[PDB]
Amino acid sequence: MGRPALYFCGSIRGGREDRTLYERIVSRLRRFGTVLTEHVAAAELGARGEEGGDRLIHEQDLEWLQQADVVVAEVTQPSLGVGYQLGRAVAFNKRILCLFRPQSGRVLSAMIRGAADGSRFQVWDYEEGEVEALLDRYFEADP
Amino acid sequence: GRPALYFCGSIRGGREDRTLYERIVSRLRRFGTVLTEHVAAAELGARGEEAAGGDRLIHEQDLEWLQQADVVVAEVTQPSLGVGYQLGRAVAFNKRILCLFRPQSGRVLSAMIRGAADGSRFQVWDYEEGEVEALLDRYFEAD
Ligand SMILES: O=c1[nH]c(=O)n([C@H]2C[C@H](O)[C@@H](COP(=O)(O)O)O2)cc1CO
Ligand SMILES: O=c1[nH]c(=O)n([C@H]2C[C@H](O)[C@@H](COP(=O)(O)O)O2)cc1CO
Repeated sequence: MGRPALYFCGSIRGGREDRTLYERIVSRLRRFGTVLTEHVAAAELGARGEEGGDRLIHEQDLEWLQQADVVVAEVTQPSLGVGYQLGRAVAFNKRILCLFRPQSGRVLSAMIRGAADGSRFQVWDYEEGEVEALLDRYFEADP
Repeated sequence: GRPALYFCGSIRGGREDRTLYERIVSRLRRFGTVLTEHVAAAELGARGEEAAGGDRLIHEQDLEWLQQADVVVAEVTQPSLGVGYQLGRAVAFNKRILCLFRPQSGRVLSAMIRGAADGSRFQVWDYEEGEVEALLDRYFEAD
């Protein structure tokens, strides 16, 4: 193995607008580790949980979060679950990268933007076309 | 002294439910001090144009209040990264937590919030707008 465990977060029931970007992010993360949460980018997944109970979703996810070496979150779409994941991840002292798209026209949550602290919690603005180059930079410097 | 109460509600995730946040915060004052009462301000927008100095100040002040809180109450109908983040940090602090969700919104509540419920220290209650005060009364007779 020897692969870093990568834990990806992205809105599901908060909205699936950014699913194609999640796919691109997951695809590139695979270059630098094993993505525990590839399901978040699945095209079939809907925003009404139509594809086990939520308790199982929560418990399995928290198990993966505690395995993770790095947490990567696309935080452009407001999502309770993505925020919740990042909260638990901070409490676990996980290394965290958050990716936000200003082109969305939104202003990113101050609880995420304001959580940026040192190298362990970073928040990067990006345009859709540079997502792979930014993930390379991030993981080439801090694998 | 008086219980310290920590209310969570979407700001930059959208202010659609602001009137309900005002009703929740107002009723919560019957049971203690609402540390995060600013979340209910009617004039508050979703773009952070009201505060200067950066989001780091908001994150740090909030976490200070969260650590002071005796009870956490979150209205989780509007998807919000910040509300989710607050609940994640609060779960890590093992805070007593009540979330209130409105199924009449047409949304399906995040599995990370719904699935975080253990029926005791983390409770998630469905409600309709008219009864929010009655439910807060029902929760704080015991809390
Ligand atoms: O079915 C699910 N499976 C799942 O793993 N999640 C996790 C992974 C995502 O990063 C995050 C999305 O939360 P939300 O659905 O509130 O937008 O929660 C969320 C859901 C539905 O909330
Ligand atoms: O200016 C702010 N002040 C503030 O206290 N918050 C906290 C309290 C709210 O319960 C929660 C709302 O998060 P959000 O803005 O991402 O929807 O975060 C959030 C913001 C803006 O994100």
